[PDB]
Amino acid sequence: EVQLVESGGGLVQPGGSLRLSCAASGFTFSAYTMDWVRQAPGKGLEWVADVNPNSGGSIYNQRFKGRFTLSVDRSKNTLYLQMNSLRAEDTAVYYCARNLGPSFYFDYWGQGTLVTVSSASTKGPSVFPLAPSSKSTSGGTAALGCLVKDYFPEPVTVSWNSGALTSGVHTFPAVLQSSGLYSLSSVVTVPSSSLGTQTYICNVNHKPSNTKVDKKVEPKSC
Amino acid sequence: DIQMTQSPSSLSASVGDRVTITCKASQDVSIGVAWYQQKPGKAPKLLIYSASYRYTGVPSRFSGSGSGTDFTLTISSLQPEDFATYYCQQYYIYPYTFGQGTKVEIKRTVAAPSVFIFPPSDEQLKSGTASVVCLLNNFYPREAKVQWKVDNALQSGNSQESVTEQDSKDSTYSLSSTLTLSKADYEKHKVYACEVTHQGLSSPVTKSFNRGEC
Amino acid sequence: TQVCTGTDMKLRLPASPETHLDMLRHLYQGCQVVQGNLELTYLPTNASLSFLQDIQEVQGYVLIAHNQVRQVPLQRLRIVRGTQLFEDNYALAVLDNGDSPGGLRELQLRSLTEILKGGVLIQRNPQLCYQDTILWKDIFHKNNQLALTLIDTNRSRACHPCSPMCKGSRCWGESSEDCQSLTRTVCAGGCARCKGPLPTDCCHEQCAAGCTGPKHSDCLACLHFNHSGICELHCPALVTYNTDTFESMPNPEGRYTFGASCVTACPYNYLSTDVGFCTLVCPLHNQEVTAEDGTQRCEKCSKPCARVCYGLGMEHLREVRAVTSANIQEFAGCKKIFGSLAFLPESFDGDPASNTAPLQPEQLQVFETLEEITGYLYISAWPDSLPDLSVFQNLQVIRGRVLHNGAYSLTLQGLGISWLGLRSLRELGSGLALIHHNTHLCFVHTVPWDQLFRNPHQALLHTANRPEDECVGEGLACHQLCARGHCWGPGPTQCVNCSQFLRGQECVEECRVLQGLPREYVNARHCLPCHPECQPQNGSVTCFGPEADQCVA
Repeated sequence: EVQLVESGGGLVQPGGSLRLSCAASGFTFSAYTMDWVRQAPGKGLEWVADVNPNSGGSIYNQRFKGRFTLSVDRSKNTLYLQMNSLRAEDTAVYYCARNLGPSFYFDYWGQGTLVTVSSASTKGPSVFPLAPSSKSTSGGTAALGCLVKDYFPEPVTVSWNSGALTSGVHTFPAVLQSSGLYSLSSVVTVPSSSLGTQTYICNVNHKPSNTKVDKKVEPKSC
Repeated sequence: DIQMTQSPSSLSASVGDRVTITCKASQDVSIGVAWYQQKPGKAPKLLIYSASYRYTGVPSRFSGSGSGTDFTLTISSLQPEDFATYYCQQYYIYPYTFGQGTKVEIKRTVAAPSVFIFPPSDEQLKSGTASVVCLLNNFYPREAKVQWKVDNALQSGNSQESVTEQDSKDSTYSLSSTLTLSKADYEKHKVYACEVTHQGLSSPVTKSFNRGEC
Repeated sequence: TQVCTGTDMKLRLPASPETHLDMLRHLYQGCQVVQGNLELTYLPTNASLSFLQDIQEVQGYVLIAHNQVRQVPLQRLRIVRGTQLFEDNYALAVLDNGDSPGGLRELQLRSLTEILKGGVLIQRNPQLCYQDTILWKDIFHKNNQLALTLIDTNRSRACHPCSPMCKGSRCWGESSEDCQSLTRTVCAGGCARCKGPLPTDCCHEQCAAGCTGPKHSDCLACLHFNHSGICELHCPALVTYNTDTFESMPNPEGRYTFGASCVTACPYNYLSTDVGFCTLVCPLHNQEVTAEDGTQRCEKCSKPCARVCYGLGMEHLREVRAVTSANIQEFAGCKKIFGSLAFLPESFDGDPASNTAPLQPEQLQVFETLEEITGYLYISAWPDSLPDLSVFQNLQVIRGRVLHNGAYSLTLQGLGISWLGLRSLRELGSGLALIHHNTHLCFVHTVPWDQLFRNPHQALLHTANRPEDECVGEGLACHQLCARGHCWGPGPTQCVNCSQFLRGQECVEECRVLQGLPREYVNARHCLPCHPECQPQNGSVTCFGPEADQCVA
């Protein structure tokens, strides 16, 4: 079976350089034309370049020619993609597809390694509780949650009462702010009859930052 | 460069209906058009090549058509597995450009959200900034406009939204509008409110929040 | 021809042990590069192996097992690549070589310097000396982390010390000319290969096994590709680009990739691809077509590929070993078969494991339209009610891209057929032919076996057949009406090349034009009956053609 695995993804400063690899297997390497495609987060697809295993003649895109550099290593069925002078627009997932015949359509895409570029450093998430208001009852149901703020980089995993409560939890996708830092909200709906009885804790886990700060959620004394 | 445009950019349909998606180019790409499919988070897969031929290993519920500048991807019968984004692409001439995407999602009836307002915490007054949340929950369809107000006047350029993915149990969305202004800008007004308008709401409910008794 | 396809046969026993040394010689004679595996198995003690003196490069692995020969003359072999390995781990395998006593005595690989990928396996050799005195790390590539040494040192005889004139003790033989040329562990600096200790003596980055100078056109072997003496990294492209508009313009210096060398065109039996690769099978959404001259080419197709038939080893039959009654219906009306065709003993009788019906002799009529096989043909069993292979009359060419046991393209074993059966077989693209151990088999030496082959490495191996003296003394001796005594079997049919005239599929004499009820017209010595319903004649040509206007009235 044909399967492709990418590598080389990570986080670099603007202007930094990376080199993505894409190892192939399950088919004759020197028989098909190999490609790289990218997709910006929440955006469409954009073909990047084109390499030939036998001759090495690479076909780039006009918006990428000069910055990127393709290579082929038939000794280990590996592709190389040298990215130079990365700007803030080069944050996306980089696929690795292949041509059937050298007409530019794809059938067997890779996995989609992620490349992100930003000048923000690593900062822990500052968890901020949202206490339910005195008028937060919708008819017998209330809401509460915590707020992670100014954390980098993605992702962060949030848990309630050590994972015991998972019915009614809504974790919102992270949204990038104007300051270059991420922030998402996690909330859960609880019936209003049990508010001063359950001790609610939000468990935010930041793996790149090694943070395990917990913050209790108590109703506000309005 | 060729602009590869799909229409519509979003579509809702029930299992068993007929789905029609149209793609259009700005140049003669008569039979150099393919089609793809991307579920959220996984890599795309080929469906149609030469705009009328299926790829090996693809079900028979797919029939491309159209030549010249008009193209169409059609599914005769829907199954709970093909709810994803469908792209169109041209390879007839350099450069090779994909479309913008077409999202096909399950349809159900209209559901009204539960609007909420959250006073900002106390540990963040000393930080320097303030944040107020306008939580929505369990609404459908996805379209919903949320705007804030500072005692008389709507704000702009300071509210970032976030909507979760679809739900596999009740198929409703959740929206959270996060106002962001500094603490110095916070301790000078009294009423902070956010306005929520939805198709399923006959009245534009508003959740007023008071900077005083809290 | 210096490009010879190797054999694919492991420790498995040969088909015919008598015609085995005659199979190795007819395949590695006058060859320098082996596009496959070099396997030297089951050789008698007094066998002569002087035909292996000119082997230099091996693409696959080297297998030397189950031999009693005292010396293997492979003294001029430099690089073994290792594209495919033995047990997916080894590139050189010397096993079970033992019984004045017989067995292998010395390795005798004096120029081995580069193993790109794989390992070495030497086990169970009692008469082999000097097997553990070689610094095998030098011969292994710099980019080879798979280099594992598995050397057995159980010896039944006492060894001699290496020649004193050798610097250290790394020798492949007792004579003075048997030292080892250290190449990689003596280099100065970051030189992968060097002909000496001086940095100026370092080899080019494209040198594989060594160099005779500092240039890039004198490497002992080309690491990536051989561009007519230039060790390059890629073959020149078949097309050039405007690099601004990126248009396609053909390049007069376009070369094709064929193993480890750049070629102007793919070989006779291979296929050329638009990407620039000499293939034996076209890639996906490609198609195999014949050019105007008659060469083979893999060419693209916008429309989906036409439905083609597949044999053993191909798309959905990669593991079937013989044609049973389950897959016999697949080859229905196939004018071409992509793959091989094998008939094992377990084909014409049912398998107890499953509910497989046996092959009835009347089921084999589906092959009465087959005209081309891209693989081998292997018939080791045949019904006794069928006297020959007359079901393959229309089989014209056996290309032999896939070879049974890696060497044979047409094998018949224990059939008991009458003469041959194969009428219209006119071309064997590659691989030898092995027709042996058939007791009732006449008409073997009377086949134009030189007019069917296509390269000097093809031959015919036959033994233990019906004696020729008994064949001639029965009245079966290529009925004289066949031209130049080339016949396929008894009868007016089975003439390879007709002498006077044809009437259908049988060789005949002067047509019945002047004294036949149907009046005929001779077109290239072909009697063809036409009904003369215009004017009954008694000795004159009636019709010029089959149309009504050409008729006499």
